Amino acid sequence: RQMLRKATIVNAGSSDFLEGEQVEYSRVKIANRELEANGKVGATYSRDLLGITKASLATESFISAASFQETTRVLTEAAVAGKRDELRGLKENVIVGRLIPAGTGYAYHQDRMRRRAAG
Amino acid sequence: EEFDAIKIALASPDMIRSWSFGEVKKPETINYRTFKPERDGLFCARIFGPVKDYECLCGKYKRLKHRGVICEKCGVEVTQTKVRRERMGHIELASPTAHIWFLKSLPSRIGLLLDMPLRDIERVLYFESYVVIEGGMTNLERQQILTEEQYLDALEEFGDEFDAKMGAEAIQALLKSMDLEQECEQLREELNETNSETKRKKLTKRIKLLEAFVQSGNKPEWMILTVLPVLPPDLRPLVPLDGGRFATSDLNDLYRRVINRNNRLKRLLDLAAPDIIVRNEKRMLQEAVDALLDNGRRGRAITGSNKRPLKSLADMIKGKQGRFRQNLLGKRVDYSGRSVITVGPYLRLHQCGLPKKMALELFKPFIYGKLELRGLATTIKAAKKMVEREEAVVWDILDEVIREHPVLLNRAPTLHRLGIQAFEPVLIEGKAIQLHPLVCAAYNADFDGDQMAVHVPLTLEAQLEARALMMSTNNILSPANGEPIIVPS
Amino acid sequence: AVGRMKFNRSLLREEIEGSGILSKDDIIDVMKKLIDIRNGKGEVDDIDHLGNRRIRSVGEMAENQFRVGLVRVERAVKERLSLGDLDTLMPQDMINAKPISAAVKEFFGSSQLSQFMDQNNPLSEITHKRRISALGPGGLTRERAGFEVRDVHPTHYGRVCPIETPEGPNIGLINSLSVYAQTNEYGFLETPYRKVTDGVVTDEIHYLSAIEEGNYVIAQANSNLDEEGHFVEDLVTCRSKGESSLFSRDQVDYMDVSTQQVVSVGASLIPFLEHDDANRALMGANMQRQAVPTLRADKPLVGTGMERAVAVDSGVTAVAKRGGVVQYVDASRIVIKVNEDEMYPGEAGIDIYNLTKYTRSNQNTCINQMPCVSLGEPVERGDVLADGPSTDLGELALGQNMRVAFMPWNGYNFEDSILVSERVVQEDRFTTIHIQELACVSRDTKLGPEEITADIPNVGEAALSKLDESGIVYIGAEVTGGDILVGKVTPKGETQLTPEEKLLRAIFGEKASDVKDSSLRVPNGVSGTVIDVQVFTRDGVEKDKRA
Amino acid sequence: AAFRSVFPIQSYSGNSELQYVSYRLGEPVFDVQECQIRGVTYSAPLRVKLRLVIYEREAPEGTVKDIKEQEVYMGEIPLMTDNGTFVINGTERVIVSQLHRSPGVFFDSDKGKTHSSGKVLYNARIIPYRGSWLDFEFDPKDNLFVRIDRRRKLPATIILRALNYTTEQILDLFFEKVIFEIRDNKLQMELVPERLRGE
Amino acid sequence: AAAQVLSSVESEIGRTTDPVRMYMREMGTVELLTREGEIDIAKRIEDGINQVQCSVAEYPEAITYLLEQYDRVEAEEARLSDLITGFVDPNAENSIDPELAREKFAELRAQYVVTRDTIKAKGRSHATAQEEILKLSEVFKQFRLVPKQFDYLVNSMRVMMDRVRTQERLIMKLCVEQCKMPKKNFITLFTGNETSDTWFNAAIAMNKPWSEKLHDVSEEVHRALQKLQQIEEETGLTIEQVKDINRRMSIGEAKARRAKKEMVEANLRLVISIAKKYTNRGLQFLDLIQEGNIGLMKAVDKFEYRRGYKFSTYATWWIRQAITRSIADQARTIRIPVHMIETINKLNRISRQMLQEMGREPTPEELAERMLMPEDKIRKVLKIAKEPISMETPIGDDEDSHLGDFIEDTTLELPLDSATTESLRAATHDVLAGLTAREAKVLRMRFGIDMNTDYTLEEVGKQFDVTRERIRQIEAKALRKLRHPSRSEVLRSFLDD
Amino acid sequence: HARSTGSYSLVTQQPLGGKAQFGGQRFGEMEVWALEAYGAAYTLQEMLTVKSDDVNGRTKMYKNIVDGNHQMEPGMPESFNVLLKEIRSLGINIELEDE
DNA sequence: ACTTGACATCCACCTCACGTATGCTATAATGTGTGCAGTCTGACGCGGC
RNA sequence: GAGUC
Ligand SMILES: [Mg+2]
Ligand SMILES: [Zn+2]
Repeated sequence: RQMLRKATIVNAGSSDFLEGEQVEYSRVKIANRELEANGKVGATYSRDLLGITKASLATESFISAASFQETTRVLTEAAVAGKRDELRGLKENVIVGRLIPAGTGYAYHQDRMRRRAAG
Repeated sequence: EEFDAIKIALASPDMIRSWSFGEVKKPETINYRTFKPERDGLFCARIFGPVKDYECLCGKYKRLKHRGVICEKCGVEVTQTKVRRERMGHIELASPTAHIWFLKSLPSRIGLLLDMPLRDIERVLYFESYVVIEGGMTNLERQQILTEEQYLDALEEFGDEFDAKMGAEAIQALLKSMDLEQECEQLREELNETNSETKRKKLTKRIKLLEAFVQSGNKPEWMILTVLPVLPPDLRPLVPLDGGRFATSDLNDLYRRVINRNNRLKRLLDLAAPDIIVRNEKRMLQEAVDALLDNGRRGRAITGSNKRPLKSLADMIKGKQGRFRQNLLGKRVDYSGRSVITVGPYLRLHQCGLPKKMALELFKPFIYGKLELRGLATTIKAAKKMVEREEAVVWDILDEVIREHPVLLNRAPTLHRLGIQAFEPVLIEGKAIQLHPLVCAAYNADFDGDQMAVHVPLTLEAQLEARALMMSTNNILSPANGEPIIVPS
Repeated sequence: AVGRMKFNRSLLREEIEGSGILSKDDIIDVMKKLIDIRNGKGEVDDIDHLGNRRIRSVGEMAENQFRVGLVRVERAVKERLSLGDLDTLMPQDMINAKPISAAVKEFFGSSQLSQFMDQNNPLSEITHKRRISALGPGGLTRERAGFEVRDVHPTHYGRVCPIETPEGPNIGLINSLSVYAQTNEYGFLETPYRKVTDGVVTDEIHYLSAIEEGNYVIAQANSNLDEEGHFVEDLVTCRSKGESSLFSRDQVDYMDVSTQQVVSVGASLIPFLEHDDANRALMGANMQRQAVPTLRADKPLVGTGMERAVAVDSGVTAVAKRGGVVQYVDASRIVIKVNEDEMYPGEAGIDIYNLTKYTRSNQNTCINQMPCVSLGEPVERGDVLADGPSTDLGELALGQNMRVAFMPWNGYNFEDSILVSERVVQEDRFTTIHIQELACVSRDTKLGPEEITADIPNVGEAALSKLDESGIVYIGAEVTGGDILVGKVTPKGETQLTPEEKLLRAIFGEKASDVKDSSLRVPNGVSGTVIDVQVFTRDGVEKDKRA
Repeated sequence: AAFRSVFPIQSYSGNSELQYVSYRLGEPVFDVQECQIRGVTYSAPLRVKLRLVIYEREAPEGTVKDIKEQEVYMGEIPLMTDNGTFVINGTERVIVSQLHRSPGVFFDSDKGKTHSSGKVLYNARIIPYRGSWLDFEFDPKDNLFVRIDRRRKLPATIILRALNYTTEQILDLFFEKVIFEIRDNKLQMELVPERLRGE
Repeated sequence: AAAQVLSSVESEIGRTTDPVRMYMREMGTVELLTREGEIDIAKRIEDGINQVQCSVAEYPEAITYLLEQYDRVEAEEARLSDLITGFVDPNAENSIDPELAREKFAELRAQYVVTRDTIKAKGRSHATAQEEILKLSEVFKQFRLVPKQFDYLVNSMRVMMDRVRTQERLIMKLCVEQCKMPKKNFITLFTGNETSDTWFNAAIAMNKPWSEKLHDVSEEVHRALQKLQQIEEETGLTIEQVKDINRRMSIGEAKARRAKKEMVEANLRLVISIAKKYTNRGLQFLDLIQEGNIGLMKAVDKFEYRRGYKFSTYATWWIRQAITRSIADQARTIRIPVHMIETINKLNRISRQMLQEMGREPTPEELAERMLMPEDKIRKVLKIAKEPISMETPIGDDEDSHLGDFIEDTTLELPLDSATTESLRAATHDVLAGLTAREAKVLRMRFGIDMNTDYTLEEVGKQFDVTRERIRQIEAKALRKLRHPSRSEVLRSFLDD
Repeated sequence: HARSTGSYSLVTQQPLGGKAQFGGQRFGEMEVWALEAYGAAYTLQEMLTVKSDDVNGRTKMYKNIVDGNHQMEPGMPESFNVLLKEIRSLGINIELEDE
């Protein structure tokens, strides 16, 4: 399931899709449900396979990616894009000395999540 | 300071000016006799902060009574030394140098934005050939390479509208002038027609860079550096070995030679030197900056006084011995001990034999605390002296703290989650730790000199998680197979 | 000489020696042999052949590093030879020493092939001295090393013992020389063999190199010998050209001297090697190397006979130069009166052996010699006179022998855990001797002269009582963790105390001078007996009474 | 060995020369045990007899002008013990024997080794005691390249050009010439039978 | 036949990153014309300098300036040093005797007065007055000013040109960028009249309804002409001659700049050789040769062709000097001044002598004697000698430790230590409450206890009401109180700190 | 060997290495991973902060433990600040977003 | 309980001596001096050919 | 350098 994490779009909805752009499989399913129930332009997609290294390098978190390998290249990617890391995953929190979003920390972590919902 | 999210973007020279608290003009560190920092030097307290807590340079203003009092003579703020961990300095280079990472690291953002291969830019920067910035004259266009002989035979006839130059300065200029918006549109139309499939992939790549650049709000000219920020001094410290000898960071060497060359630059600018020596000096300028950032990525690696590589800033980050893998994903830890493993037949499943002297040290603080509650220790100083004198009542109370305190056992390798497990430790004299036979399989441990570590969950929550989630007794089934793991042999 | 010989033998030439520089014909002819092999006239030489690998001893290493000092000195020499005046200036004013001594200290001091001797035991020392490394300058790296080179090459037979190498990453890199094996002139390993003349096994010994070995047909040591003449069996068991099998008597060219010639020294000491898998065999040899001498030497009851030779060669014992009769025996000196037969008409016939007693080895081990013979006793040339620590009368005594029983105990012997008797403690067997070196260092700073005194802030007379005049431990003192050995004081800077500490100073009224306690203390956990103390005064400063 | 390799050391002008006679090992300045005690390296003095000879410029090569000679001190050379150990700043050290690939010629084949094709790649390696290294290998299409100081690959033939061989001498020494007589309109080769070998 | 070879070899340059190779190649273009090749350009230097000095002579403020500066120093009694040592320095083609100075200045003042009355008479430079003006210009030329004060004099002209250019640049931006008036028309009128405003309205007199709507900024436009016209008053130089002098003085200066470059180039090769003689793993190649370059610059500037001696000999010393002084300056992490440096030189060079003569290491005593100074300074210099060591030096025989992994920080106290700190303060305040009101407050402020500021005994006395010594006796009393073991049972555990 | 609290590392401010220095033992990636698999956040955070680079945190927690509290009170890894500043020095702007 | 008088101790602030910075040395010297150690593994992705 | 799997 982690290896099938990302997908490539053949055809836009109303969003920033377009030809050949690669985004997370979950975000694409998001568009699906919203659009189809309301109508709007659909997206044809192909499911993409990424082994290990690739999948790791494609994750949301550049802290995760930068922590893995290829520090040099990672930094240039991210710096250029102006990328913003919201600190969703494990390793991210780990390095900041924050409580994990799992186990013990899931109860308290959903607490913090609803604190971000309240403005 | 409680934060939600962190952003990373191309830095601007002017932002470096904001962080920076002063310009580091001299290569020197400190005075040999009076071990104070020199003037505008690398460890200058005027810029980076005072070395000693609440005490300025010349020693007029000591004491807590003074905060923020900025010494008239020396110009140092009187405050926490801690600031030297965080205040940055700055260096004005007179020659805008290119950023090596943006060039020599593949594929290279500069090259991709300019649609220019490596050698072209190289020969430009190194002053091997000239390049066309922009011509009102239709004769030549953007990104035209010319030799020394071609520049003169072409400048003879025309001029005026004709702009061409050499080096990082020229590339900076070409970066400011280029229209990102326009070029997006250009490439879109090319792609809309004949799309040689392979060529088309590259066309997509270039357009994505461009849009990413304009959405991020980063300006291309930032790839060329005018101001260099300087690291806080405590992070590149200079200290005396006990034997009288001194150790300093390699960054300080590179920094020093950076400053040296930059100062000679200023000198030779003032002199209006022949441009041959000028270019030569600017090449060295770039050498030192690029060696600073990433040494050896420029080809010729600077060596230390031995032959071994000088270790650059980038190297400190990236290596496995760099900060990520040595200091970030793993670290040195308090409240841990270790030694050889030996059998405990009488031990019940949730128990482990814990050598006296080890445990004694392990639980030092808890000891002190409960010593003061029962009044058995007048204060903490007396409690220390009590512990050192090793009285039998000490052990009685230690045992009481240790009661229902579960401690953690670890063996390398930590293959799966059961490489670490919690036990109720029970004190035994002797220097080896005793383990339950049943759990040997899980650790892949055996008695012929293997060494294991022990750690203390310190908080109430720690103790909780240890006894509940990590306890030997709670985890019998393998995370791997559905089967029992802790099994006789 | 080396390059030249092997080169000329690669292309099938005749001259053994040559000049250093490459003559042009050589180059052409090799390209010929390349083109040959591409067509199929000749075939390929192997990287790992023992004839294709050469060894560097001491002298050739020395040679090379000496040549380097010479090179730098040559720049200097030829330089100063032309400027100055030719007549009045002499050779002695010309000549520099710095770079010579520099080159030497680099070789000896900096080299990774130069290491701390392994002195755990005689075995470790003796073995370690004949270990052979594939690494170093002009030699193989970790990543540069695949399977081929680390694995077992057939040519290692009787030359390197196959089963003595560190476990882990260095495995395959470092190996022990086999027993009887030695280096020829060229730095190739040779092994001795017995000549077999038409079926009859002679007494004549011939050393062959790897190259020479590839040619001839040799019987194993285990083949049965017919009454110092021929062979037992009409069809006999041998090897040749790197493979093994059956041959008749008449075809028999050569033969092994002894079985032990395939084995290294450490491995030779393990007795029933025949019944031990090599996995554990290997481990066994390494274990021997990590063993420690107890005080008591108990002779190994189950040995290979090799224990006598091991002892003798280690050279940690005293051997008799001349033999004769023992005049004086001390646990410190052994003096021996020589046989009139052997005695030189030059000097007197009196041989002296001052024994070394109780010094510190590198690993914190003890070095203790015990005299073996008694007073007025007869000895001959090469008799064992005093033993090193792990040695009995003549023999290697790594340790001690005990009554062991194979069986389970109430889970005390689980996974190779050991149950031992209190009797071991009671009998003081396996009680290790350790000699650790502790140090104290007095310098001077900007903060003022550090010095050695008995005076220390806030300590009891407990510590004061165990110290001499100068702040020194007494000889024979029994000391534990936390105890102060040698007193040292260091000048402190400004004492800027928190306001609280300021008032308190005033209150109890002990001002305490601007000094820091720098004294050398016994590390905790360890404790024992100060046996001897040495001091090194400076040349400049005046001596202490202790001094 | 080292001495004769460099010596005798002749000056620029060709009139003054330095000659080597012979060497002497002194008795060790510091004994075994003592060096152990003070943290000294155990060593003997080396002293060598050297002679300065000066020719005249003007007289042809008349060594009749000036002859100066003496025994100079060239430093302390670390000595070996009776045990076969060495005294290095007050601690006992041992120099280990070192195996390497011996100088000479290595005829190496890459069986498979590289390629989808699985083509046979032959390489002879030139290993000196002292100096840079030489590699000759076969290109995939059987063309002969050199790696000089393993820098990169270029054509072997060029080297012989540097050694002043014309293309004609090259092919002479390598390949075997065949005499092709043209008489009238008939073309006749001087053929040896074992060249038809499977033709 | 030079640059076209650079091109063929640079074509082969497979991205040749080595700056070593690049520099050697480029300087390889420039050959060294020898013999009098150098002195060709030496001639041109002197001529350029003299021509701009003719400009200085022609400019009136030069003489006014000279006399004014002399008069400042001279007015303070009679100082020989300071500003008098900066100026004067007249070459003979010394400790300055006032006798010769008073004499040498005389004839210039004579000529000053004599050059006045003739100018005014009929014309500024009518025939005869042009002959006498030439005579005065030959008098000034006999002097050669010291470069320092000479630079300040050229800055009295150059800076004037910059004000001229700046003021015109302001006018041109305001007129051309805001309004729009042909610079072509500008030429004729600006040259023709200069002094009168006739041009302004003559231009507007050619109609062109754009010259009509100028009323709104008229008050600003011709008033800005004020600053330009004002510079004329201030200097009193006529526009025609201003032009001639600016351009031709620019001529003299440019001759020298374009020249020096030639000299530098032809001797680049000399720098290289000199540097590489001391390119001993002391600094580094590029560093040294750059410093060597600096030395060559010195040589070119101070060298006179008049000396009649070889260039190489003199320059050698300048470049060598640059190199030597520069290692001393930079190189080492701890900068070391010069006299210290040379003492070190002595050290190591005599080390070799003494090591060989005596047999072994040179002990401080014998060394002390042989170098002619006291033992004290020997040991001092000995330890100061050592350079900084690498922080990331691999002390791990296996890359286990970069020596940073040894480092312990005495600055940060232990949590154990912190425990000391906190408990002690707490205990102090607890017994503080046991003290009597005013007594407690006394001690509290005396020692800045719980009060950042510790007032000294007299300042405590100020706040209280005079008395100093009474507080010393309260001090003894408070001490007595706290010595009570019943109270200090808590204080007693810290008896061992 | 065993350590409660002792000498710390200069730059990163973690405990030094080995019995040699009276050092704290290194907790590696794999070992961390162990805690990760269980849900155990607090032990993790202990290892991350009060036991390593947070000076304020470790000191405060020591004395709270001695005051019979056993309360955690987390802080901020000093290694993290180290990290930040090195990124700034290499010329990249990275800043902590306010909520 | 508080001030005076006398002297004694200590911290500040200005002075004197050494430390620091720079300039000159004029036979002639001029593209040549460093420097070597990297290496071959090994399957791989990517870019370029 | 040596221990562990
Ligand atoms: Mg085991
Ligand atoms: Zn100050």
